[PDB]
Amino acid sequence: FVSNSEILKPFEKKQEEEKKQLEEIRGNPLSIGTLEEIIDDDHAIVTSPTMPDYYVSILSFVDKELLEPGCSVLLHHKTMSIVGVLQDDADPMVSVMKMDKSPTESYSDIGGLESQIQEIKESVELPLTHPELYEEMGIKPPKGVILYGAPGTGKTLLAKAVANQTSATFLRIVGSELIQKYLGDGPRLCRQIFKVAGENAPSIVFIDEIDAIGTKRYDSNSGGEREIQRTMLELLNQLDGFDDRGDVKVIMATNKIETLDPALIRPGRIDRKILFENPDLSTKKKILGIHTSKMNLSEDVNLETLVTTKDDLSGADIQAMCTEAGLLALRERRMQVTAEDFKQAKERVMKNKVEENLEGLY
Amino acid sequence: NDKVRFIKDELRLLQEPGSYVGEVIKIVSDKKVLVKVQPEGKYIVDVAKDI
Repeated sequence: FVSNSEILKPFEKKQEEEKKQLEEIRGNPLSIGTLEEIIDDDHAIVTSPTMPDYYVSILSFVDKELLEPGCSVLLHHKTMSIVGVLQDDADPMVSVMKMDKSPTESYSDIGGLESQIQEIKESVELPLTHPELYEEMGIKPPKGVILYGAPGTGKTLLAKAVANQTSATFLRIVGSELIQKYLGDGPRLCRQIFKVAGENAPSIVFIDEIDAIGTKRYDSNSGGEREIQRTMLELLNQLDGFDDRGDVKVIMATNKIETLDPALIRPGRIDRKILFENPDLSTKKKILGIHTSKMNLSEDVNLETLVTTKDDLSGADIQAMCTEAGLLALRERRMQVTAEDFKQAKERVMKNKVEENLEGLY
Repeated sequence: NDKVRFIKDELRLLQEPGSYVGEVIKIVSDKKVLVKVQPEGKYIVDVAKDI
């Protein structure tokens, strides 16, 4: 009664009076611009997309700590005054492309790497989710891990399941998008990726399939020989040009890290080397059982037979035989897939592309 | 009488300066909308009371 009349009543009345004063500031004569520089005199020069020049003062609700060069502030049409700081107009429009919040992945499909899975967890999942581990002991957690191995081992799926446990934004980078040839432009795009990761501080940085130009391998976007120097050394200048104790963790992954520049490896940031291998026959039943959980199997079909037949195959090859055997019975409109479809699937998918060494016995 | 009144009512509409063209970008709770004009730049304007 007494407190509610002296608090709630003047609060709702003051908020309505502040909006009335915005008619001379945020009212219809309103425009925007691009901030250039700020001076200690409470004045700045801002250029709108129509390329004018406006030198005015700074209004309320905003300080100079939030005003940075290159951003977009808010202007006025008549008085031309700077209102306040705002985010990127229309936004960069980067929401989910290489980045997301909580991807859906488990440890069953990546099974078989458990020997090397405990290495990435303790160096990434443990320090990020449990920061008290390295703080109480005073040790420095690994600031990055390198990924090397044959494809099909779930290289992307390895860090995908870790991102769901950390409950943080998981960044990715395509190797071919940084080397795009417009004019130069190679190092310019690299800075914009790490700049966004510094504002919100997701504390997760990952790169999938590092390629650049080893030799050629491109047509539309080439870059020449000068692109190799300005690209591969730009990723080095991120860790070498800045010292970040506990936040940015850079993780690099590709098919072959040997041909890469030893300077690009940046020793001392990545203290862990993880090797990828194909899963053994013991872990194939976990992946096969998931895809066949919704599949109708006949009485003569045994799961232990398909696992024994598989020799030197990736994780995608387990679901490939289930897809091929499922389409054979789908064309004939059968409920339970016959054992003949499973036999023809495991034999065909085994040898398709390269049947023979083409020369000698090797 | 209806033809002359119609032509007279349409006369003040042509004498009106008219309006620009733009596209809505984003909206807020302040009733201020960002409209991107093709020839001009982006302008944050207040919505009408009818909408």
